[PDB]
Amino acid sequence: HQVLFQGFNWESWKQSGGWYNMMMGKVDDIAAAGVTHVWLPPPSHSVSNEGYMPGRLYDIDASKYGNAAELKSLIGALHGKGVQAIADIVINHRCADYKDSRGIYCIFEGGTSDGRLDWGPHMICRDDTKYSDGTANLDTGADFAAAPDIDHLNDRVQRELKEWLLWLKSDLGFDAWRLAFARGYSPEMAKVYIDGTSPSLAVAEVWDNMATGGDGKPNYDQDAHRQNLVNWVDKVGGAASAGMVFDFTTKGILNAAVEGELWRLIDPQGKAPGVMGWWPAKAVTFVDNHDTGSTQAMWPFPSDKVMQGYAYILTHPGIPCIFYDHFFNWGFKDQIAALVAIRKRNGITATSALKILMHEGDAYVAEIDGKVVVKIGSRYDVGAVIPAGFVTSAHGNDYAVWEK
Ligand SMILES: OC[C@H]1O[C@H](O[C@H]2[C@H](O)[C@@H](O)[C@@H](O[C@H]3[C@H](O)[C@@H](O)[C@H](O[C@H]4[C@H](O)[C@@H](O)[C@@H](O[C@H]5[C@H](O)[C@@H](O)[C@@H](O[C@H]6[C@H](O)[C@@H](O)[C@@H](O[C@H]7[C@H](O)[C@@H](O)[C@H](O)O[C@@H]7CO)O[C@@H]6CO)O[C@@H]5CO)O[C@@H]4CO)O[C@@H]3CO)O[C@@H]2CO)[C@H](O)[C@@H](O)[C@@H]1O
Ligand SMILES: OC[C@H]1O[C@H](O[C@H]2[C@H](O)[C@@H](O)[C@@H](O[C@H]3[C@H](O)[C@@H](O)[C@@H](O[C@H]4[C@H](O)[C@@H](O)[C@H](O[C@H]5[C@H](O)[C@@H](O)[C@H](O)O[C@@H]5CO)O[C@@H]4CO)O[C@@H]3CO)O[C@@H]2CO)[C@H](O)[C@@H](O)[C@@H]1O
Ligand SMILES: OC[C@H]1O[C@H](O[C@H]2[C@H](O)[C@@H](O)[C@@H](O[C@H]3[C@H](O)[C@@H](O)[C@@H](O[C@H]4[C@H](O)[C@@H](O)[C@H](O[C@H]5[C@H](O)[C@@H](O)[C@H](O)O[C@@H]5CO)O[C@@H]4CO)O[C@@H]3CO)O[C@@H]2CO)[C@H](O)[C@@H](O)[C@@H]1O
Ligand SMILES: [Ca+2]
Ligand SMILES: [Ca+2]
Ligand SMILES: [Ca+2]
Repeated sequence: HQVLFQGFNWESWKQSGGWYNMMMGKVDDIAAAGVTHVWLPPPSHSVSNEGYMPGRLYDIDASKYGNAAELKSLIGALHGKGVQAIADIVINHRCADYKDSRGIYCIFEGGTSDGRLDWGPHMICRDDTKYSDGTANLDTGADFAAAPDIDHLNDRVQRELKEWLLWLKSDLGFDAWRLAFARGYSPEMAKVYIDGTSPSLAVAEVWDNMATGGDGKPNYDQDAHRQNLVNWVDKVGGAASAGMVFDFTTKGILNAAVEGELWRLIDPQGKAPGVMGWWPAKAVTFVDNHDTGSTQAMWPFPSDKVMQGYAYILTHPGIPCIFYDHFFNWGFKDQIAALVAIRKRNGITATSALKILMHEGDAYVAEIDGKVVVKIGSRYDVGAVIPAGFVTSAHGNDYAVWEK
């Protein structure tokens, strides 16, 4: 059994009294709903309030979300209910606290009294010219324009970041990683950090553009998009690695699918069209996150159909990740918990077998492990396609589930 939960949104840092402190009162509800792993925000000092512009990596006390003691308490509480904690790891780039003689911010401070992570421009990818001194290796991946990109090919950088990661586990209690902007460095480099730290899982955020047609809708065939994600997993070690990826292919397709185009939910081979259909054990599915939804709203799930998104990911193969707001602020808490219970009691996992029964514009009906049937769509009657022996168990707006 495995269900992730994003425990923060874009506005979390503003929480009165601290976000971690507030989360202490949500631990029990989250654990009772069947969640096994909670993804927490970048924990270090950051030039930006949300944490995505890390500076002094060891300075947990300077975070806007809360300090080391508060974080350690929240992780301790989570563990007490058998729930793991995933840390958001932002290592593609990093901000330097001080300026050098050139007047450029490229002299770093790790947050401790000794020299750990107290880097200089020699650790900045030489091709990031706005900040480098031209002496480092070239960037192994994409560049982040708003800050110095780190040279992961540097021996000292690799050694110190691994040491830092191991510390997040031993000192704070973290169990796994969420690799932020993973396309910023090569999978070969991600492999160094993953294999060197033994996380329970390392879910990478590889967000690439989804090919569309003349009408602006994503093309039905998204094989190139999911191939890019599967290629990343193969390069980090495949089945022998703790690495996996967020299923953005399923996210982009489902966004379009629920608008009366449910025929998009099956490929020509009869499989799910996202990463879920090719390598389910390595696919972390989701309806929205702090970027796509929340207050950034870069690619929001159709608001009136959010529960169809959950009826889909919670009953299907792949590893589902519930978004904070949807669980607590949308009036869906009971419905979401009911779906997770169905997944759990029926022994459904990331590798459960999927057999799609109907995939028409206004009706998608599928059977999982021969134990659960799920339907989403505006068409009311799908009675004729429900196998003998099944009876409704959970239902709501344009969705229903049957069990044997
Ligand atoms: O006074 C307050 C302040 O004081 C002190 O801060 C000082 C710093 O310590 C010094 O280093 C120095 O700061 C410099 C920085 O080192 C340097 O990096 C900075 O860069 C600018 C940048 O040029 C600007 O463009 C801007 O950044 C924007 C950016 O352009 C936007 O695109 C955006 O980026 C956001 C995304 O919008 C958002 O989606 C999110 O993306 C993440 C996703 O959410 C996640 O899922 C995914 O995995 O990863 C992506 C990221 O890869 O987050 C992005 C980043 O936040 O917003 C940013 C703004 O946040 O501003 C940058 C900083 O200003 O230039 C300065 C030069 O001055 O000086 C500082 C002041 O003297 C103190 O240390 C600090 O704690 C305190 O807060
Ligand atoms: O079934 C026994 C099988 O065992 C071994 O295979 C395992 C493999 O070692 C392990 O890595 C893992 O395989 C991954 C694979 O590495 C990864 O690339 C992906 O595979 C995707 C392809 O990426 C995707 O392109 C593919 O679509 C192909 C289609 O398969 C082809 O027939 C056609 O020509 O092209 C299309 C694309 O246009 O779909 C694949 C998924 O089915 O994910 C798999 C895991 O799902 O796991 C393997 C199975 O355990 C041996 O290596 C193999 O020889 C044995 O047959
Ligand atoms: O098992 C025998 C049973 O069969 C028939 O009922 C079943 C039905 O045929 C089958 O398709 C399935 O129905 C699902 C439905 O597909 C699913 O979307 C959801 O339905 C929601 C609606 O989305 C929502 O709009 C709805 O509000 C309706 C309200 O239900 C109507 O009474 C009213 O007229 O209109 C409003 C607004 O349009 O509420 C539904 C409930 O969540 O869930 C249903 C299941 O409840 O399952 C049916 C039951 O197995 C026969 O009709 C029935 O008599 C037999 O007992
Ligand atoms: Ca130092
Ligand atoms: Ca950069
Ligand atoms: Ca980079």
